[PDB]
Amino acid sequence: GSKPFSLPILTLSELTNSRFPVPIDSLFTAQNNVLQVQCQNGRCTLDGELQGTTQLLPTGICAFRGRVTAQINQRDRWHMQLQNLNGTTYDPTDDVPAPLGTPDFKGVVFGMVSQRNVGNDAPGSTRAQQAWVSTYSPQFVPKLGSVNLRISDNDDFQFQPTKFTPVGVNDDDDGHPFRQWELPNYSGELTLNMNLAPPVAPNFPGEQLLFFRSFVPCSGGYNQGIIDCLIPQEWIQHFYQESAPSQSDVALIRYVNPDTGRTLFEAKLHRSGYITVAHSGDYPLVVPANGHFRFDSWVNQFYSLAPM
Amino acid sequence: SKPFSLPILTLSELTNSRFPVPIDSLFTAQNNVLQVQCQNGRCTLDGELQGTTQLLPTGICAFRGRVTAQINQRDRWHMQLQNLNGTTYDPTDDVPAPLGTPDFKGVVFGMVSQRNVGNDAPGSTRAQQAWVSTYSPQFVPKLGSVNLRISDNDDFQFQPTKFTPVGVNDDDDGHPFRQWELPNYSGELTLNMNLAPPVAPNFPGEQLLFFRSFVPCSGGYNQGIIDCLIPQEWIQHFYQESAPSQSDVALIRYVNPDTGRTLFEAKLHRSGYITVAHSGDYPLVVPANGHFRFDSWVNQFYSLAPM
Ligand SMILES: C[C@@H]1O[C@@H](O[C@H]2[C@H](O[C@H]3[C@H](O)[C@@H](O)[C@@H](O)O[C@@H]3CO)O[C@H](CO)[C@H](O)[C@@H]2O)[C@@H](O)[C@H](O)[C@@H]1O
Ligand SMILES: C[C@@H]1O[C@@H](O[C@H]2[C@H](O[C@H]3[C@H](O)[C@@H](O)[C@@H](O)O[C@@H]3CO)O[C@H](CO)[C@H](O)[C@@H]2O)[C@@H](O)[C@H](O)[C@@H]1O
Ligand SMILES: [Mg+2]
Ligand SMILES: [Mg+2]
Repeated sequence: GSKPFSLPILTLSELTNSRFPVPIDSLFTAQNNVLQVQCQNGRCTLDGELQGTTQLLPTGICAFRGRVTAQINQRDRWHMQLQNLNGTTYDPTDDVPAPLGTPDFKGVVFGMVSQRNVGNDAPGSTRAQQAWVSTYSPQFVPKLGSVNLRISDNDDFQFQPTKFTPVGVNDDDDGHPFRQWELPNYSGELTLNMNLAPPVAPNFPGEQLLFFRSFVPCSGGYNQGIIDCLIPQEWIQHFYQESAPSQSDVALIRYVNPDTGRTLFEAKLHRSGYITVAHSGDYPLVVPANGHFRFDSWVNQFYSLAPM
Repeated sequence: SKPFSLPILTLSELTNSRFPVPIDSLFTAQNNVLQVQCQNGRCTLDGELQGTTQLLPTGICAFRGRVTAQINQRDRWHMQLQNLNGTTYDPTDDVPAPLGTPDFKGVVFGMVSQRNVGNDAPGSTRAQQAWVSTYSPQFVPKLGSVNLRISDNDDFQFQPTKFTPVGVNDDDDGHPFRQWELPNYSGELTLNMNLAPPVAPNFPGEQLLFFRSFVPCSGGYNQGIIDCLIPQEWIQHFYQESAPSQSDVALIRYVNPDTGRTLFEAKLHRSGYITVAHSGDYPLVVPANGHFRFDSWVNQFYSLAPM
């Protein structure tokens, strides 16, 4: 007596990237990486179990919340003691890789910091300015409970409640490139990451991962700002609500044009929350603007996809 | 007849539908001459988006387009708008403004970013702080443009541009942040059109209930209050479900799932707003795990248990 699995009905431009808080721009299938994809945001099983650092709000993706408690004489100057994004106390002993929403790539996230005072020192006073968070930094230790910020104006920043709002990403300007498939060290140098969402890869000859791709903002230079996610944030939100039991390891899904009713191509949606297609080569898909996936049926690892 | 329902989400799992931040608390407001007519966060219970409302949380108070000119005014940089998905904006559309446009008087602060296309350094990028004043005579998003204030006027080109909002404030010249005052979407001496209607209680003893956020501010002591009628996730849910409304009012209950108890009840009106039976301004204090559940369809004259 199983509750039926389903996708939300949403066009690409009605979808949010689950790894950075921006809309999806396109679909892309990639040749198989030598190192397996293991992103930690945008991870959710088909029966609604969020994994990695994944939380439900787009506005939480690559955001931080906490208090600035110290400064050190380094480029990553301002020490931010983290809270959970909802303001509750962060417990480093929880079975998560890092606070939910933490970035899951190597590079620099740029955005703004904002503060609003509490307690006895001018409570209610506010300030905001540009900031950068480097996930290469030895002070990037979100799992332990803190990250350090680079800001624009070191003289207008207090030891007060602080929020970081991301806007874009970039390479660092000194030989530390933006690498979307390289995890940061959430507990810093010499410490292994733990409680990770598993790596994903095709397990079928002739198959490739299919990604929902965004071109996110950059703050200088020529980087394309590519961030690929496995399933969009709205699918994660939907699966969490529905909690429909998975009847096999593989759901067959069809990309449909609802006006004509025709299936354009089919894909496998795997239990742990990722898509494969039968294709060989890097390939940006060209599909109609009104197109969207629908669930067709439960299949299995024997099923051979029609060539994309 | 598909049964109506709410998504099951706690307050910290909800996004404000009028600014891209989480909900912080519930608040009920004293009825007064304050007319509520927000244009973001407007959706009927059977899933019809209204006003400037669109589905993407990251589109709320965002702009997308091209910077095409500058003028010798504070609102210096002329941004021709696209729809948030990059398609051509049509000013003849039956909307108040491009979907996502801010629906309040004030200054929105955030960042602008550019990525060049065409013959001039294609692929080159830049980003910096920017402000959009919705008081500005150049704030004419319905006509297809807004003008930006930026921090560094020497590093900004005539190129594709995105504005990402971060927070709000009063202007520094005294023009206040007024969340219930609509901008003039076509500028001076024009009338707003295609508006989602004003919202108010219609039954004695009832008050609107808001989902409230305290959003970032960029100086001073503004509390950053933005109240919405229903959160973005409810709008997204109603859009997907399209469940027929069986009457003018859906009775809903705020429940503590841990204990099973109903904390209070409220009326969810078919045009997408909530009333409760209370008198006076009141920030609700309720447990963190609480959430609304649909109870039943009732009429306009159904009497709520006082809260
Ligand atoms: C591509 C630009 O990126 C940002 O400026 C970066 C800057 O660029 C300069 C180029 O190096 C130079 O060849 C010439 O084209 O002018 C550019 C801007 O003055 O390089 C510095 C380090 O050398 C920084 O990395 C800057 O971020 C952006 O501000 C510009 O508008 C360009 O898009
Ligand atoms: C509350 C501060 O807001 C920002 O600073 C503002 C600076 O505020 C001044 C007050 O106006 C003043 O009467 C008293 O409080 O001192 C403050 C600074 O001394 O005032 C200027 C006016 O020229 C600007 O409005 C600033 O925004 C923020 O930068 C500070 O950190 C405080 O939170
Ligand atoms: Mg489906
Ligand atoms: Mg319900």
